[PDB]
Parts: sequence; C-alpha cells; structure tokens
Amino acid sequence: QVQLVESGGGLVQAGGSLRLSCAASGRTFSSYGMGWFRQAPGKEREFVAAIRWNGGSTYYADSVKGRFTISRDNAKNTVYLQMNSLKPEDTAVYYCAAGRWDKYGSSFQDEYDYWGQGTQVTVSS
Amino acid sequence: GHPTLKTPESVTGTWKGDVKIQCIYDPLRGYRQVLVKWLVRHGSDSVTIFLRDSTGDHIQQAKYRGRLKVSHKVPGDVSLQINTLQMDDRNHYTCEVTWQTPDGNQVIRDKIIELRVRK
Repeated sequence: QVQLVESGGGLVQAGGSLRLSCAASGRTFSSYGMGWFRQAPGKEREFVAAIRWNGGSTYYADSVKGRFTISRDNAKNTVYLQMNSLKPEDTAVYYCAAGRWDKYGSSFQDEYDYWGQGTQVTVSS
Repeated sequence: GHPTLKTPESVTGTWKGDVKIQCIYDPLRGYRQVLVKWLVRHGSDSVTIFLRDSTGDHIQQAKYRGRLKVSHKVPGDVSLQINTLQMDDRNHYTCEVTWQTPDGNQVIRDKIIELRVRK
C-alpha cells in the first residue's frame, strides 16, 4: 500500500517555474505508475503527467507538453513535477497519485488507487 | 473504457509448486475482448510471455511451454497459472487486456502483480 504526501506548492508569478514533490510510503513502489493530476476551482480534476515504474517512461497532457517534465526517484520512492512557463490557468490543487498500471491508462483517474492530499499552486497574473 | 481489472498487489507461490496470478474483470456491454497479454519485467521494460488472440494461446518462450495456463472458461477471468515455479520466476508480472468498442477502436488496460517464490 501507498500513502502519498505532496509538497512544494505556493505562490508563483506568471511565466514562473515551480517544482512539486510527492513522497510515497510503502515498499511496493516498483509496482506503481505515478501520476500528477490537478483540479481548478469550479472544474473537474484533470491529468497533467505520469511516469512508469522504470523511472524514465513519461506521459503528458497536451496542455503541459513542452512546459512540464515529470521525474521519479525509485530509491527515495518519490516523484516530482517540474513546471515552467506557468500561466494563471495552471492555478489549481495538484495531486500526486499512484496506480498499478504498467504502460496504459495513466491519463485516467480511475487507474489510480492512491491519492495525496493535494497541494495548492497559485499563478498570479 | 472499460471493465475494471481486479488483481492482487502480490502473490506468493511455492518453489516447484504451482501458483495462480489473479486477473479477473466483469465483462461489459460495448467492450469486446480481442487480446490478452501476460508480460514479465526485464530491466526497464516488460516482455510478453503469453498472448491470446483469435488463433488461440501463444507462449512466447519454450521455458514457459506447458508451464503457462491462462483461464478460459469463466468470462472475464484471464488469470495466469504457472506450473512448477522456478526461483527465477520471482518477478513483476503484468496482465494486459485489449477491448474493442463499437467504434472499432481499442482500449488497452493493464495491471502489475508482484510474484514471490518461497522455500
């Protein structure tokens, strides 16, 4: 099992950069694809990025392709989200998630069993 | 997509005994099963060890020949059984099912199960 704790959220200027972290407890990390999701005010939670158990195979939403990267420390059982060229429309709560998918379904919320509290990111105009 | 794949997080089998790795789902209207794959982890990727398609079952390695049986009577049960477990069978196994929708398009989903081998 996995308990997920986000961190690194906060205030940031438009055009700015911010790196989110997510600590995953448990000892079966290598069975889990990891993912980042976000939910803005008055809107349904949406996919941002994900990374396979191998720590190198990544997946991105079209809205952050070219701007964001996702990475993963398999020894520390952590994942990170590097954000760049942030816009006001990226303002949301960002969630770390884990699921036992391998290659497929990483963009769908229903493929993740475990979710973090989420952390707030606000991008000022 | 899709019907939900139900799997355990881990399974433990006995050395030279047999084990069944559960991969089961409730069939859904609008999702026709067209492919079933079992894969094992090798380094930074996964490799197909078993394929079931329209021509039946295919074990993609002689080492697995006679050792691999995937359920095929109860619908939506594509569980993997390994006969006579080797210590080298300790691995991360992946169950992968492809459904076809009325569109003709295809939805692939998968699950990872750790296999432990004791004795």
